[PDB]
Amino acid sequence: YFQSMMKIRDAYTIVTCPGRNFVTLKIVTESGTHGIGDATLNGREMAVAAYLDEHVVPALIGRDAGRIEDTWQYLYRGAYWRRGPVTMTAIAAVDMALWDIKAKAAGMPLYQLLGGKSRERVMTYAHCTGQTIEDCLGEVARHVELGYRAVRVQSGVPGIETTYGVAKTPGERYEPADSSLPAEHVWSTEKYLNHAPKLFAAVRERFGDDLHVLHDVHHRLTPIEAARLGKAVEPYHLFWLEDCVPAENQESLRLIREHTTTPLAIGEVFNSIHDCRELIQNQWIDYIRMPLTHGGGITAMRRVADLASLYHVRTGFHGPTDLSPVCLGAAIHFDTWVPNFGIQEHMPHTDETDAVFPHDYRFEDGHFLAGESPGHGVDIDEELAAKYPYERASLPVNRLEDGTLWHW
Amino acid sequence: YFQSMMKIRDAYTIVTCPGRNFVTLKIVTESGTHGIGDATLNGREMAVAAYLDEHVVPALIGRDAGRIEDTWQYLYRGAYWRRGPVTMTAIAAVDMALWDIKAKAAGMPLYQLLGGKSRERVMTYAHCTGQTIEDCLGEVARHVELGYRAVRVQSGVPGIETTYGVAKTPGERYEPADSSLPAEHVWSTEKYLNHAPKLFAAVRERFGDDLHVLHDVHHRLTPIEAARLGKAVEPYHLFWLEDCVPAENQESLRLIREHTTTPLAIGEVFNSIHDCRELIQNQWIDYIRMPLTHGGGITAMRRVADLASLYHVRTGFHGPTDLSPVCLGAAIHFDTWVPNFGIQEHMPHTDETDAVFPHDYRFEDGHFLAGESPGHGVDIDEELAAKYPYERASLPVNRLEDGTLWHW
Amino acid sequence: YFQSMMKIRDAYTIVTCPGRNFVTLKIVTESGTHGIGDATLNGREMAVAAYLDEHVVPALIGRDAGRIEDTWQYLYRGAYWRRGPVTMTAIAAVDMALWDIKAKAAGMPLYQLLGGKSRERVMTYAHCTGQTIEDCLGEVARHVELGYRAVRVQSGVPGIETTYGVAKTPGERYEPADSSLPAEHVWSTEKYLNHAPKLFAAVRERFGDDLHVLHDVHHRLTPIEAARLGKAVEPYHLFWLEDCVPAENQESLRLIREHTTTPLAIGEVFNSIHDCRELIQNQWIDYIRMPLTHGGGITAMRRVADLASLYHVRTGFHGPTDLSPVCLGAAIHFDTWVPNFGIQEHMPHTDETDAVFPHDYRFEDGHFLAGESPGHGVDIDEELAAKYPYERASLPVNRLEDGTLWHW
Amino acid sequence: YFQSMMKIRDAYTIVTCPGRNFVTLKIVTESGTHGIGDATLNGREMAVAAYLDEHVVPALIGRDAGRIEDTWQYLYRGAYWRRGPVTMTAIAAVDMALWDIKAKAAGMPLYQLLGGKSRERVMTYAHCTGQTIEDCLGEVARHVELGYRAVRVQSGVPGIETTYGVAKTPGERYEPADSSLPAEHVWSTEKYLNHAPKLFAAVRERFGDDLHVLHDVHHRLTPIEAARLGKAVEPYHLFWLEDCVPAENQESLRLIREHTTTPLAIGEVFNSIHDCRELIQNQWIDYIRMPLTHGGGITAMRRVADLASLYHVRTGFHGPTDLSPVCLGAAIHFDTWVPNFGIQEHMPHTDETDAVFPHDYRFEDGHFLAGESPGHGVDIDEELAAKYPYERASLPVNRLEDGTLWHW
Ligand SMILES: [Cl-]
Ligand SMILES: [Cl-]
Ligand code: NA
Ligand code: NA
Ligand code: NA
Ligand code: NA
Repeated sequence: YFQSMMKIRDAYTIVTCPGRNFVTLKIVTESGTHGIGDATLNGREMAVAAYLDEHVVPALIGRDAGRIEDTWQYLYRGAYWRRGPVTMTAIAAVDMALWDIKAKAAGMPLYQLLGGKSRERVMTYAHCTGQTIEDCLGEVARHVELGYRAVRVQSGVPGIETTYGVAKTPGERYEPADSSLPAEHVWSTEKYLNHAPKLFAAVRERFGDDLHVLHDVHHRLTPIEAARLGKAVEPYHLFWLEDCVPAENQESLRLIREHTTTPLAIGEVFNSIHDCRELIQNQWIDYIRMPLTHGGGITAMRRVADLASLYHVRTGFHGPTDLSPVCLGAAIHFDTWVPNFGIQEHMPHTDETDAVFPHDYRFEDGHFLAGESPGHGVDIDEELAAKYPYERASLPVNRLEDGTLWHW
Repeated sequence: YFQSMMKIRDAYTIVTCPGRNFVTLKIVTESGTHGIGDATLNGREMAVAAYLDEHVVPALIGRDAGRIEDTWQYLYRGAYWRRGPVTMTAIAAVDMALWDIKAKAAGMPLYQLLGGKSRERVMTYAHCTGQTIEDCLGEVARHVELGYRAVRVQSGVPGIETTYGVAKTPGERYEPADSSLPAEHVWSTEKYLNHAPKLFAAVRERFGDDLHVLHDVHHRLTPIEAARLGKAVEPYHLFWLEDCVPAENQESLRLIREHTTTPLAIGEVFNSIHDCRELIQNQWIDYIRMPLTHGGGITAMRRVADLASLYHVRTGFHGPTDLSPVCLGAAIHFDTWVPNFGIQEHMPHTDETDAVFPHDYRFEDGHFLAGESPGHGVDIDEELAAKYPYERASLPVNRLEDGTLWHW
Repeated sequence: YFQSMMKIRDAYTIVTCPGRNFVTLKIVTESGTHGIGDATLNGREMAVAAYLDEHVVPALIGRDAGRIEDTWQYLYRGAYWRRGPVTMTAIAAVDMALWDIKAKAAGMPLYQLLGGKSRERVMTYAHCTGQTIEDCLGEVARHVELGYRAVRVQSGVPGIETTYGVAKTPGERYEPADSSLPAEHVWSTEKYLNHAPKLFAAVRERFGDDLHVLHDVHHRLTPIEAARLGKAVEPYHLFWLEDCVPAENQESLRLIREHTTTPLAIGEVFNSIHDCRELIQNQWIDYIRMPLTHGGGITAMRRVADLASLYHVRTGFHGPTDLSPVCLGAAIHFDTWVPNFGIQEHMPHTDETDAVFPHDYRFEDGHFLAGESPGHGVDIDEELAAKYPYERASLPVNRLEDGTLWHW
Repeated sequence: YFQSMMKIRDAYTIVTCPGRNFVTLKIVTESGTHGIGDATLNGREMAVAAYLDEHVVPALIGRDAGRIEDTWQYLYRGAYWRRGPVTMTAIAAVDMALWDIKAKAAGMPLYQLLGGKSRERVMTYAHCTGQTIEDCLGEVARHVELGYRAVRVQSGVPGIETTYGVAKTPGERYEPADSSLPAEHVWSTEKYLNHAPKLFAAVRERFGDDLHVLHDVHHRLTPIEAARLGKAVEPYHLFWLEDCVPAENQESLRLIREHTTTPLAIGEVFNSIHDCRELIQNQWIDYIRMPLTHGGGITAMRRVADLASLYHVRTGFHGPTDLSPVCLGAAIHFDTWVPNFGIQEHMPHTDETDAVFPHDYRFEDGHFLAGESPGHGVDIDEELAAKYPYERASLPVNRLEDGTLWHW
């Protein structure tokens, strides 16, 4: 009976823009029980939608939803063309939806299914950003009042019009995919390297040593430049220095690790354990940032987290607005169970987004609390979602001062 | 309500000898739901019984049985003294019992909880043993008739009174822990190395190429000797050559791997991922043999299997009579889910043992079929168990012809 | 004037099924000169179509088509999510179209633009397949008569219903994407390993030593199994043994290379130099198989070929029916220039496909001859393409005899 | 027709001394279209002239000038004796001339042929030199006024009569090949190591942090001495520290890289990718300095630049007066296309030299702008060249204070 009940009756995607674009996969079993999974890939959303709609969804009909592992392998190996952002996001969406269903069928919140809670709450960090160091400091003050124990700090660089994590116009909400076609930013590494240490010095001067302070380099340096920055910020004891260098070549982290004791984080642009196996095994990083939606879902990320744990590496899930509350809820469940949890990024969604994706995770005093509802605790209001049609938005590109297409 | 229901009400060990010694841990929740886990460590049984009774059991009372991960870490890290056969067997017993409870609470057979089935049945191998090559061949014929697709072959060595996997007296059941104090066997490596290839040649001559043929070297060689044996048996295409050399020093496998393409298996004497991380990552073995009871249970073995999968290594759980049907049932569930399954060893328990541990796993046509009952599908009949009091039995020791204490 | 003339006026995809699905990108400059690039990703075609239509195409309008390098980096880095089959196929399509335009603007066939011809013709291999070894031998005889100097041989395995490269029904054309949803094949490694050497032995017996003989293992083995096969086929001196093992973990090739001198080829499932940098630098392969359409186009594949050349590795472009004549024409141009050319796969397209994509490359006496028309020498007949609507077709999946989802 | 037109009609060298010696190769096709390439090897000029005149030129007559790759391999492999400064400079001259012809035939400036522009202008550095630190500072001030964003600084060492990059007599133009036979300089490493940091400290004090500051160690240190210097100048954040140690043994860079985060540049004395493959792959340098004339031309340097790009290494072409405007023009084209451009050295030629080699590259506000004329945009006025006969000039040698022949 349970098998017939777990047979997939229907599966389909939902595309909505309640503040920004989200793509969601819904899987409905013969029992009526459904699961949903995040399928949002910022700036390439419709590639994943088509991957799902045309190629994956039709193969899901009639399958046993209880066979999570088999389905993961069927889609991963069966695609023939393996790994990649579009590929692994589609697989993650299916996987997340199937774990949602399994937890509902078991009558348990997801964290219970994974092995139970390892912690009573989930520490987060907030994005503190400003045009000037002082503007950023004001935001740090604000978030400490909200109870955040950890903050990521980003401020504008003098001589540079636009830099990562800083809004074009003060007060306004930072949402990077801000244009139909990519905005074009200009970059100077040398000016940034001379300025960045001043920001952390100021944070420590005003806020002291107890605050966890994070910084995202956002792919812009070469290894020896990142080594230099790491050394320069050692006195400020950062929680992490993130995305120092593009790391398709994983050996790129070696020179940084050999030259600094500033902790390193990487991985939000990764989608496979094969993108980071060497980074982990060689102890070149301290935190792995690959999130559920882009990293092949729960099934794959359990394996990544477990590999990390052998080398003292901790989880630091990417948590921007462009991963939906479906991912965030599942992530908080995962974060609640995983032994080697590090931190959870929190970039709050719009009220409109929260309304479209009702959920039972809570934020209190700087931390997340996992929901107790069976499933990952998130759902989608299809009627409300239909009120916000897709609107194309691309991520910016970054060029050097001479026009060289660089890393954003 | 569910939390109060999952609080541990009672926990205790049961020691029974229905043909041979088994130690079992039972954990009972406030709800009345119980779980059991195998705690049998052959020839050192009472060390684990005491580890549990005096040190672990009292700390379990009042704990939330749903917190599998936290309990595993609490016992593993909290012991202060980490790893080891007594230590990890006690932890495995707790872990297996807690997964049993979790599956019962979820109303699912264990394999469903792990991620669902990856296969429709679980291939096994049988022990085919004989005094002479011909005696062994008779046993191979017999087991093929029973539907086994895979056989482990062991035969006596001329000039050697006693060798591994061969009974002292024909027909009689091989049960290695055959004496109160250790029996003393005599060994000659050179005679074995000259004889062993003749056994495999004979198996191939009589049975052809389709049969999977396994052999256990049982720790007796040095690396270059195992390399020689591996090369000599290449024409017979063994499924694996197992336990070639003692491997506390994991580098011991290197020379074998560099010199032969005969597949290698190791790990029944291991208890930690730290015993085999390097063997796996360096691709020095093809099959990892560490079983649930001795390898820290489901929680730990999922991590071992997942690490193995990155390097094409497959599972080959040790499955002797000295792991109870509790372990075997849990193993069959694990085997049913795990993507990188290789084979399951089958050394059938006595009828008396099967009666003491009722179970829902089935053997059909050379394969195991996972049970469908919630839990791992095994229980223990305490009243029947009480009829078979513990009887001390030790594993043999092996000496060279000059009296040197060697490896059994 | 030339700049205004090279400004992109229009860009769009064309989807057609003249025997099987192809997706093509067309870019039209203000001058009227257009270029086309292959964007076909077998079994996931619409993912690439959407990636292009919704995200890439709109950003191409108004760009200078002459800026090939800048565009490649703009799309590769600017996507933020880097590498992957959908991603790199879209980029390849743009790149191929821009090189087509550049060659037309220069009034030269593509090979001239790349550095001129290094050879007078391009050696190919044909697919020789059969149910039995004898059936395969008949096909070898047939293709030798056509002038092929090199043949890939595949035959059915006894005890196995379906194997790679062998049609379900004799005589009929092998086209793997044969079903709307994936067909399900069954596999036995052990039966294949025992049979495969017999095929090569028979080819050498009937055809002698001068013929180049290739074989595709098609991802089905573990490293030590591939090592065994490599050793077993050494006496038959294969041109290559292809795709021995799945290689997301590039270290997977190490054991094979250490144990056999049979030449190794890999890479048709790769899309990035980062998928194979280590395979090349460690000299673990002899031929790199990644083709233009899937490997990021001319711009990226020049870099891959050049890296290969430092380590004596040669090109062996994947050339199945599911890369369009657009790719094949561009490939023949590339093959004509590249110093370290190895061989070009030839799986002839249908007449209907050849009609839809008129081209000036020629096949004569077992070899390709590059076209002399400016561009890569291929075009698309949009009117004729419109007569063959898309029809969904997926690649098969492969399961072991126990049902384990394996590698097809 | 195009083939007959591209057949080489004539080829010859031109030797001229309009301020210093240059050797140029001219290749004339049947169409009348010609190309030129730089063949200048400072202090050994006539070795290359003879290599070309007697051995290469006669083999060029009748060849198809369009076959750039084939010609490169024909000369590189066909020489039998491979690599080396005389050898690779001759090959570069041919290669540069053939790319000039190809671009003219395509009706495009060279950068368009290479893949189009990656940047709008090419950043340079100037040589700022002085007897004293103050003299050097005056030159820095002067060049900043001219718009240079980057300066190389060299000053005399107290207790040392002569050092690299400093003229014997103030104001006068530095042209190292200053004598018929080698001048003999005296060197003290210890005095230099104690003085050099004072120069950079002074530059930072007077000019601040925005200026890019470079320094050429010019081969004089051992690895641990260079490590010491690198560490000592970290506070001054140099753009690069160049040629720290002689690097025929590429491992020489290891100790420097392990001990300092000052960026490293090397390669002006190299002529082959085989001189620097390991330096690049091990990430021991940040900038590769090998230029077109000495590094086998465009064909070879594209491959070097591409290898560098995999490891974040950028181009920093050697650009002294002893590479002719032919090389500089080709270099600016290359610099305009190459993604991983770092900087272009600018040591301005004499007016007489500029007159002999008319060109369309421009210098504006510290940067080069590529020409737009088909070809590399440089030509040679043979009539004017004939007015300046060759005059032998050798590079200096450097001895330690005890007379030991050292590295200049
Ligand atoms: Cl112990
Ligand atoms: Cl992808
Ligand atoms: Na980041
Ligand atoms: Na064993
Ligand atoms: Na293949
Ligand atoms: Na230098």
